Amino acid sequence: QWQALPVLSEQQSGAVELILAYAAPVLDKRQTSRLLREVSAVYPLPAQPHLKRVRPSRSAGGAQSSDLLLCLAGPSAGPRSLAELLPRPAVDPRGLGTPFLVPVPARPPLTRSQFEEARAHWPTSFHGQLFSTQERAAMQTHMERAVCAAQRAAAQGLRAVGAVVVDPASDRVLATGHDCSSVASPLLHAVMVCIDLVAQGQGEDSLPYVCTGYDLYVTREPCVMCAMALVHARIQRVFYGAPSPDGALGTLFRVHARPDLNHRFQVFRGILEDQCRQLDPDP
Amino acid sequence: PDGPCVVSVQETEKWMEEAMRMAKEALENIEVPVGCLMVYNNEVVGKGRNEVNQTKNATRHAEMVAIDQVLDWCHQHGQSPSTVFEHTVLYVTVEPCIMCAAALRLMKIPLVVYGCQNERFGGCGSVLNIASADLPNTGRPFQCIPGYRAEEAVELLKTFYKQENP
Ligand SMILES: [Zn+2]
Ligand SMILES: [Zn+2]
Repeated sequence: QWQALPVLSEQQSGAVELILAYAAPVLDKRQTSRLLREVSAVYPLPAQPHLKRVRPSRSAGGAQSSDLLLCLAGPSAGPRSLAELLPRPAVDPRGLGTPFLVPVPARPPLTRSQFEEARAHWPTSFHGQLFSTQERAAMQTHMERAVCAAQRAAAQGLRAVGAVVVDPASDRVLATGHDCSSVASPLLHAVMVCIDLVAQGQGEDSLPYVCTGYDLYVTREPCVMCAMALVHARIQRVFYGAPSPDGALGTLFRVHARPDLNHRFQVFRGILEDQCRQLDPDP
Repeated sequence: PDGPCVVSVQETEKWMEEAMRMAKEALENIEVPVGCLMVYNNEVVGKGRNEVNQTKNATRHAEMVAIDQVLDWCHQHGQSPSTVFEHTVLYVTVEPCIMCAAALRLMKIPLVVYGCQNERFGGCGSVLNIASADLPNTGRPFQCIPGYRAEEAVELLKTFYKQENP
């Protein structure tokens, strides 16, 4: 019942991008209620919930027709017949015409300035879902593990910040750690501790880019020192609960989504957020 | 003015000629050729060169080594780190990366003398300016004295990357 929201580049966050979709006109406007049921059940388009599925048309003259948003377009976007796209008897297609391609906006508009821009290619609403529901449990028990570690830290009197490093290939926990900053040793944030764990557990022949391929779950958003460390170490994905005030993966910087660094990686935020809001922030 | 900063700044030629020697040390050790010193009151408190390939760990930049050497030098002599770092001048061959800039902020270092720019990863202006940034919860901003013996220091990087893949 939490969502994971990508944190995207400064540039890429404020633009409206499109994808090819097949639509088809509705000739027999009384099959509309029916054809909507039958079709958005076969192709529910989970990645795109912002898209109203009937587009109204008006003719100079006042002729009101509609087109039905059918399904996403394959990697080879040629013309496709009704029979090819709509399996029977899942979909009694009568009432539809030949299907055409149409650019439809790929992501839900966040500002009203994108909303009026998206609407112009296909209707859309104002004010998605990214993962399987077994991977949603993968990240469940890992963030939990990082909260369990975060709390251990606060109980002892340490920055309440926890972090686990997961190898997504086997969903095996590779390092669990929390903040260990002391007066004698101030740079042991949770993220820095987890890296030095990972590095010491690797064979003689190992690249010094000690995080390649691995996921990271942190309670709150990494500071600049931590975030850049994950860049030098080449982490693959990072999931955090809540942001941090000087956070470098969303709040004050997005160092994962820059051209200037030699490396770029996905960042998602919100995983088990309600728990992490009351954990401490990095740094 | 800080008393232990002005005294340390005086023998700057001396601290760089050793900082450079440490970069030649790291070069012939197949490391990114960065070497640095940390001077508290005209005495070297931590030294350090890049140890990245050596440790098979990429966070072990020269500056991050030295910070650990100075936290040691604090622990043996039982001095609190706050009262040592806040009066320490760091001499490094190459503008600190975006990461090391943040560490030095958190350690509340006040001043940094670097040689040549850091085009790949520099956090003192080149890519981001972490040093002077307004980061209320990430330590204290610090100022920089750029350029010292940069030509020598850059001809060390140039002759590390035309040598990594020709
Ligand atoms: Zn941190
Ligand atoms: Zn560095």
